[PDB]
Amino acid sequence: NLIQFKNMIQCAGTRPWTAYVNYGCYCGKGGSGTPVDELDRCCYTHDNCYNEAEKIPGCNPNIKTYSYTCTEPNLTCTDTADTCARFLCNCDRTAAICFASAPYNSNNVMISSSTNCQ
Ligand SMILES: [Ca+2]
Repeated sequence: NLIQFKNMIQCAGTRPWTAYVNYGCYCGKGGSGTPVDELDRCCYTHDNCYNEAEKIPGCNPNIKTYSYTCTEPNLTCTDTADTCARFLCNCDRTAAICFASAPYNSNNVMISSSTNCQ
């Protein structure tokens, strides 16, 4: 669930989802080339993760609503029976934590056309 993902972001970190709407080569719609930094790699993994999520029967990363708890700055995925929800919550929680731990080089903000994003 895209809504849950952005709420899962401010739980683990300080930067809201808007800080990431367009950063590096992979944060934001689609993605190409090689990640530029640690954060961009966070996004790179998240995408490959959603791509994986689609290989799960009746599993759509945008709409699927999972279960999780936030004891700031702690995230916990409670699902264990529902694979999609489990796997999907996993993708988001990983990304959210990754984002908060990674640095934010405002320089790599909006370089989608630079030679770096092959
Ligand atoms: Ca992306």
